[PDB]
Amino acid sequence: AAIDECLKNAKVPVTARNSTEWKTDASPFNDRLPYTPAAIAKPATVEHIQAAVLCAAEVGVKANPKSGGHSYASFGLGGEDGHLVVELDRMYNVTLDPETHIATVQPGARLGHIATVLYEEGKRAFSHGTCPGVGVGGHSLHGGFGFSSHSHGLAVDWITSADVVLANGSLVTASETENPDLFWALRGAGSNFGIVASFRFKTFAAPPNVTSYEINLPWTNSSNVVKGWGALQEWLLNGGMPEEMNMRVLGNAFQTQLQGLYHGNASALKTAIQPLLALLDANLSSVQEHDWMEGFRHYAYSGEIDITDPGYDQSETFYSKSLVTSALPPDVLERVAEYWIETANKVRRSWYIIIDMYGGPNSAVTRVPPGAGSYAFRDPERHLFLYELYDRSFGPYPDDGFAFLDGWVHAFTGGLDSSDWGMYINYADPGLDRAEAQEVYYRQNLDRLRRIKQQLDPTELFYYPQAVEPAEV
Ligand SMILES: *Cc1cc2c(nc3c(=O)[nH]c(=O)nc-3n2C[C@H](O)[C@H](O)[C@H](O)COP(=O)(O)OP(=O)(O)OC[C@H]2O[C@@H](n3cnc4c(N)ncnc43)[C@H](O)[C@@H]2O)c(*)c1C
Ligand SMILES: *[C@@H]1O[C@H](CO)[C@@H](O[C@@H]2O[C@H](CO)[C@@H](O)[C@H](O)[C@H]2NC(C)=O)[C@H](O)[C@H]1NC(C)=O
Ligand SMILES: *[C@@H]1O[C@H](CO)[C@@H](O[C@@H]2O[C@H](CO)[C@@H](O)[C@H](O)[C@H]2NC(C)=O)[C@H](O)[C@H]1NC(C)=O
Ligand SMILES: *[C@@H]1O[C@H](CO)[C@@H](O)[C@H](O)[C@H]1NC(C)=O
Ligand SMILES: *[C@@H]1O[C@H](CO)[C@@H](O)[C@H](O)[C@H]1NC(C)=O
Ligand SMILES: *[C@@H]1O[C@H](CO)[C@@H](O)[C@H](O)[C@H]1NC(C)=O
Ligand SMILES: O[C@@H]1[C@@H](O)[C@@H](O)OC[C@H]1O
Ligand SMILES: O[C@@H]1[C@@H](O)[C@H](O)OC[C@H]1O
Ligand SMILES: O[C@@H]1[C@@H](O)[C@H](O)OC[C@H]1O
Ligand SMILES: O[C@@H]1[C@@H](O)[C@H](O)OC[C@H]1O
Repeated sequence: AAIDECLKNAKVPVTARNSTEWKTDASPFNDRLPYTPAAIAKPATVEHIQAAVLCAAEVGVKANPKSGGHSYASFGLGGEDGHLVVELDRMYNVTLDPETHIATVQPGARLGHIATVLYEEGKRAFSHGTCPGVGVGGHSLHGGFGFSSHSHGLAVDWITSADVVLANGSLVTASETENPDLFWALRGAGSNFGIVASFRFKTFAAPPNVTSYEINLPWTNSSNVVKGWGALQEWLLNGGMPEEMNMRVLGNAFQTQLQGLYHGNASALKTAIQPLLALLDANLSSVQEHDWMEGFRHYAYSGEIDITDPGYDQSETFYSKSLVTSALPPDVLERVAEYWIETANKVRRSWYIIIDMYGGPNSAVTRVPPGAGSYAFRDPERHLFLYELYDRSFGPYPDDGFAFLDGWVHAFTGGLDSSDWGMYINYADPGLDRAEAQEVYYRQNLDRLRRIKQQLDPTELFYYPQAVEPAEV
């Protein structure tokens, strides 16, 4: 087709439709949501990225970058058939400056590779998600929360600059002192404004020791959930969680527990966690001290950590939702708990809920000023919890299945004003229509995002079904 011929004349490497690598390059993380690209550009340099983008523009097809391919909605494939996919997985180099400790990171680098390089070379790190296979591209541009986030913020917070290919093939570098509107827009909604061709990340010195731990919670009836969660949110909201502690509730039908990573040794953790244990009347378990990389492997849930192989093909079949909420009124706790016990526990599929200890007075995430970036959820009291709701089938996902997580989210949102909840596009939920998605993902920052979108991508070359709409002018 015309896109193929354009790329060929432009000397852009591609994955041919009839090649073995098509299947690999085109394959979603979420097997529920395969899409067939118009074509797959396989850039080795920013020049190839520029050329691919221009080809899409000239030919008249949409284009999207695919970094790690982990979009829960397969938005790196375009979220529908027929886009040019700019597959970035051949560009995964990580360079660490020994002086400045600034890492130059190619946009197809996955988190496990980045973490390995930074640690092996200079015992450095930045704050990012768990999951070695996740691409830095989608992850860092929309937030990126992990077991260092209470201590050190989101992945997006470690970006110091980015080189970007715009919709018309122009190159720009975005930073606090250059293209500051774009730098703002990138840092929360970056899928909408161009293809980031290179990141620079600041780093922190990796702590010599981190301690993972668990606290099993007796959340087996509604009253226990309500009282437990009620205590937990009050503790968090009142500054109970120290900066070194990073923690979440993981719940499934068969067990509920807090899971933490404490940036310090086991004796320091025990002392730090005691007030919570007394409050919940609970016990610590599985206390394990680690070096930095072993801490990362602990929550990685993956054999391979330093992943760079283009054959990468981990996939699951699932539906997922997210939320960001304030503290929950007890009426909402009750509805959410009743849903958990009476509905979620009975669902005959592998589901889980994660409630991240996200905000509160000690969180690095919510110490970032409200004007710093387009990422919306920075208020230490209003943005207290981040949630992942995940509903996985082994075999085809049932078409009536969505009502399960949909109903659960309704139990929260029925009792919260729209100023007290949002959603998180790193757990992209294609159940939301375009209008709702923009609103819930970006909330108070949507209007400025729409203005920058009209300025940088007025033709919506980088369209996907939950992309920011250009402001009308
Ligand atoms: C599969 C998976 C996802 C996880 C895991 N753990 C996470 C965690 O511990 N914390 C989190 O906050 N998130 C976690 N996630 C979710 C991932 O954070 C999101 O799914 C990321 O958005 C995925 O990033 P990536 O793998 O790069 O996904 P893509 O599908 O390639 O892209 C998503 C989105 O971003 C755009 N995009 C990619 N690359 C670029 C560049 N270079 N420039 C602009 N825009 C880019 C894509 O077009 C698409 O829109 C654990 C697991 C197992
Ligand atoms: C990432 O880094 C490696 C080197 O660390 C680059 O490898 C070079 O590749 C070129 C051809 O592409 C060869 O001529 C050199 O011999 C390679 N050097 C080494 C030391 O192996 C690689 O090009 C870089 N990849 C990207 C995508 O930028
Ligand atoms: C490519 O797009 C960029 C961004 O939309 C254009 O650069 C802008 O040009 C306008 C009009 O001159 C200026 O007001 C903006 O300040 C520019 N923005 C930036 C970030 O530089 C650029 O003109 C476009 N190039 C072409 C050939 O159309
Ligand atoms: C602490 O970290 C060091 C490396 O920094 C590691 O070698 C050691 O085993 C760790 N200690 C424990 C108890 O895990
Ligand atoms: C819930 O379970 C606890 C035991 O964990 C029990 O004491 C309590 O009475 C139960 N509450 C209800 C309402 O069933
Ligand atoms: C644990 O860390 C503290 C610092 O918070 C330090 O004083 C103490 O020596 C450490 N304990 C061990 C066994 O390394
Ligand atoms: O509610 C129950 C759930 O919690 C789990 O134990 O599996 C059986 C279900 O009936
Ligand atoms: O463990 C992972 C969790 O950290 C992330 O939030 O969502 C995906 C899970 O696999
Ligand atoms: O460098 C910053 C760090 O000091 C803070 O803790 O988290 C946000 C980062 O941008
Ligand atoms: O029906 C919707 C489905 O098409 C989408 O993939 O996931 C959300 C569902 O509500």
